[PDB]
Amino acid sequence: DFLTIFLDDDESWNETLNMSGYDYSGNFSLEVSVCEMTTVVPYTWNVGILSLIFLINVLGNGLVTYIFCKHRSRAGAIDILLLGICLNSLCLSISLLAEVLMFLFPNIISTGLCRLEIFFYYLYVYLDIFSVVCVSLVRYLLVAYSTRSWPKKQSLGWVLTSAALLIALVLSGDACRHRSRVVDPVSKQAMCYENAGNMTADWRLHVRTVSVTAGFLLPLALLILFYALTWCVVRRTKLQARRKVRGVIVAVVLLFFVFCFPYHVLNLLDTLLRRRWIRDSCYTRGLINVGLAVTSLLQALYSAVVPLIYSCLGSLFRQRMYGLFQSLRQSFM
Amino acid sequence: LSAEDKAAVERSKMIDRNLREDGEKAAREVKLLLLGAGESGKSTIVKQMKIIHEKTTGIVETHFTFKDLHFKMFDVGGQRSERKKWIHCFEGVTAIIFCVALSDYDLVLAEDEEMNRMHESMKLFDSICNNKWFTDTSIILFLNKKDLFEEKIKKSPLTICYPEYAGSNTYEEAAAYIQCQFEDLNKRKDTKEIYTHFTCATDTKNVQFVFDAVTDVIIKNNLKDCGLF
Amino acid sequence: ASVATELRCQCLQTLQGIHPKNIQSVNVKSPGPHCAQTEVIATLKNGRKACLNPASPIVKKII
Amino acid sequence: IAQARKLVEQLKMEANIDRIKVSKAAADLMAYCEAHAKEDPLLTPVPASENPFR
Amino acid sequence: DQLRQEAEQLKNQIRDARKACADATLSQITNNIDPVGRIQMRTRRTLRGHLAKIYAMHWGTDSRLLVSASQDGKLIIWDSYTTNKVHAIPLRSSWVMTCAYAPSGNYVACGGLDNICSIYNLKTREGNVRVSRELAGHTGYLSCCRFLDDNQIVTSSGDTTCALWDIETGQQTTTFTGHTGDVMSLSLAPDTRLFVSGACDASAKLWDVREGMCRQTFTGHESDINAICFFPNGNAFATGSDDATCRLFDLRADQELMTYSHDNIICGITSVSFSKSGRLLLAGYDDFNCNVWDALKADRAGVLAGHDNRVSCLGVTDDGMAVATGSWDSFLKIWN
Repeated sequence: DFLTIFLDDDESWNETLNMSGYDYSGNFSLEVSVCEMTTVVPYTWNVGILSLIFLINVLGNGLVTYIFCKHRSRAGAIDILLLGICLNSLCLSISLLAEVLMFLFPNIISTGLCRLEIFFYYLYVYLDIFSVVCVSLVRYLLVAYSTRSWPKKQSLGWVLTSAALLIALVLSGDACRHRSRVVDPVSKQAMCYENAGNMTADWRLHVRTVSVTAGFLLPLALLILFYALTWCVVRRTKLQARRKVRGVIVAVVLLFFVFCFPYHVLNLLDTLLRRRWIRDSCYTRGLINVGLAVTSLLQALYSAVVPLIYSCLGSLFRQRMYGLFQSLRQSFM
Repeated sequence: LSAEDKAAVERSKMIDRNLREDGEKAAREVKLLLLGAGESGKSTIVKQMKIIHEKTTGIVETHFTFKDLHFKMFDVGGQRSERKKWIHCFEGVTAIIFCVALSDYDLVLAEDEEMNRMHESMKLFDSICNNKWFTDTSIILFLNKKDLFEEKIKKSPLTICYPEYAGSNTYEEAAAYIQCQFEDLNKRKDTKEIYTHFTCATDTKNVQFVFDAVTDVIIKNNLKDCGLF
Repeated sequence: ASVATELRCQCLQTLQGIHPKNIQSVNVKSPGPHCAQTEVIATLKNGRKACLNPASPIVKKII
Repeated sequence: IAQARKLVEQLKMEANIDRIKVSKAAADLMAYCEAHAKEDPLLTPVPASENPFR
Repeated sequence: DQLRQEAEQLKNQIRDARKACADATLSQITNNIDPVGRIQMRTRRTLRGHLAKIYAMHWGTDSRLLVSASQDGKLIIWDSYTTNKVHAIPLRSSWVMTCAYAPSGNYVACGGLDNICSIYNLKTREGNVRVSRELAGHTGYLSCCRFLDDNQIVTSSGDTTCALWDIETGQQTTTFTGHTGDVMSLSLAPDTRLFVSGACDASAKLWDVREGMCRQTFTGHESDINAICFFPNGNAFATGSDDATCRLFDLRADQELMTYSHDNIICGITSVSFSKSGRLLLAGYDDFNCNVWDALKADRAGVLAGHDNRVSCLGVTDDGMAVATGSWDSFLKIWN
């Protein structure tokens, strides 16, 4: 693929330069151009942190689904949605697999394995983002049309979780359709990377644009709208728990924003670098390089604990878990 | 997987779906429990609600509809047995419609051992409000007979009841004092709400108040079910 | 997963002034997903490495 | 105060009863609990095959 | 006048002829016999379909058929060998606290805060359950009702009186009076010629169906008696109260025999039943559990946890195969 021949300044310069003089400019010094040996995150740290992230995710999802399984009789649409979010450990397991195996077995690198590793990761990231908007919509419907009975139906929960899964699957399938196996050109080691051929630079803005507009901004706007309506309805009542439901709405929206914004800002901050809008330097690329890994790990961490902190904010779930702890301490000890 | 056992599972599913359909129809009704003293105005409240829909003692149900909402109101006055043995039956009622007659701060009970009727009503209110079965149930307090109150609030001073009182023998600052005295008996003031209203013989302003309170109660129940919180 | 891995072009700036006999060594890479255009890395002297002009009419002309 | 007279008559009717010793009663209880021990599928568990609710 | 002084003297006479008769104690005897060990039971079936707290339950005369009443206006008749709902009957008043199954297979009784005992015909000529009778005459809530036959039924209510009815004519054939508090529980002798009633004044009375006069009065509890059951022999009975303790009384000795109580239990007893042989005593509790006691030694031989609100009704089959427990969560569990 790449080749070169040392000129050696011999009788034949390997390019016929002795017979050509041309001209030379004045004395020039420094002006470093070639960039190499840039500080990047070690590949072992990513898998190491993701392993314990997966452990936390599976522990929380199991704890939530056990309590759902106990009190299955009196369950509403929101419980169904929260259980639907729990199909994430099964999506993260298939992504940690084919990557741990791929890390211990360098030869099992394949184009069909990179896409399987990235599709499940995208699905795991995107499922809860769209399953939370449905929770907000149900919460609005259960406060607006409070005297009716259809907002409390479980079929609504099943339909909404099916729609959320459909949207997440479509987004992941669109975003994963160009991963492939690429040989690195400074170390000649195979890896997974986007390979669109000649135009494998516009198929890095399309994925990023779809991720930011249809994965961050639209869910944020829908969440804000469906919670502002709920507050504007519940503000006019005389309930004592009026300042207790503001600290849940604000907490949920702020947590989503805080944990999902840095990854998207440190993608524009890199697209600008690729398009020559920020002065390029060796130190610049190397701050973004670790920032991308840190922010992606942050997003995965947030997506791993959505059901646990969504259920712990409620009082019924806290009562159930307190009773479970009492039963666990009374026996087994 | 038999022949005679097939018309024993389809029948069970018939019954199960009929029960499911009947169980969600009874969840759209508002069930209220009426309580009051020996004579506070419960009968006049029942008359005011204008029942529309639909030895032998005990429960006296009363069904009515206001702005597409069915209320069933259970009055327990014919049950003179012990209260602790059946008061836990009404553990899931929407609200309580405790009634107190304002013009009772001068008289005494017919049992004739000289206690104030208002004090006895307060004792019953604080014995019902602070109960194990009713820890989140909202209370709708009616203070009837405000027309008769502005007959005895002039000649008779309040000092007969609540001797510590800061004067001002008029209608205002005396009905508010009674309202505050009744609402001070709440031991869960940060979780449980009390909706007070002076009713007298007002017309179509009592069922509206009950509707306005049960709307908030239903919204609170839905909030608790949702996960908000 | 591996979503922080990026491959970028090595040469920050293109410098002219091709000096005969002031070149210790040369090296030529190839186009690919990492960088679209070809980039040449040459050690003028000692360990310092500079990039010649990617312009074909002069550099690739002799290549 | 006829209620007191009724209570007195009831107490007399109760007091006119005959009583047997506690030892004999305990012996009878033991005899009944022993003579029927094998036929109790709780005191003496029965196999699931026998159990309709297997 | 002073005839009340004649009382508390005949009471002293009874107490005098209640101590010389106590030669030994049931605890002293039954020392040589080995303990039953550890009774481990498994919940074979779970019946669901109610939408509110379950307040009563009765077993079919042979087996396999069970009736349950809940505070949602539904009386449900299940077949227990499967989880099939044989019948569902809607009630006119949703505040019911008792139910019964006739010892013939075709009748059902219900009652509650409406002071009416409703008798339903199960197997009619058209297949739809119809209210066969509505017995009225009580001035308090109905607490218990038991079928003496297909034509007679004994009811106990909060009026502080019991009544022996006549279903065909719907009139009180006999009235049993003497209790000073609400009659909370009632049990029938195996021969249907005597029955015991446990009331809210911490007392129990042994009546006589044919005559209609009280014969013996048993005291010893501290709080209200909520449940009562008869020994299979028919010469003893057991009661449960709010003192978080059960007790065993003897008809012939006219005395208390043993007290089934233990620490870490303060809740109170709602139900009580006996095993077929009469060696186990099952008792439901307000602490969400159900305990099995060795009746001959008063050692807790097992626990039947698995409910989460309360245990209000509890019954044992005629053959003794299974034990049915209802809870305040619309759940019945059948243990074996």
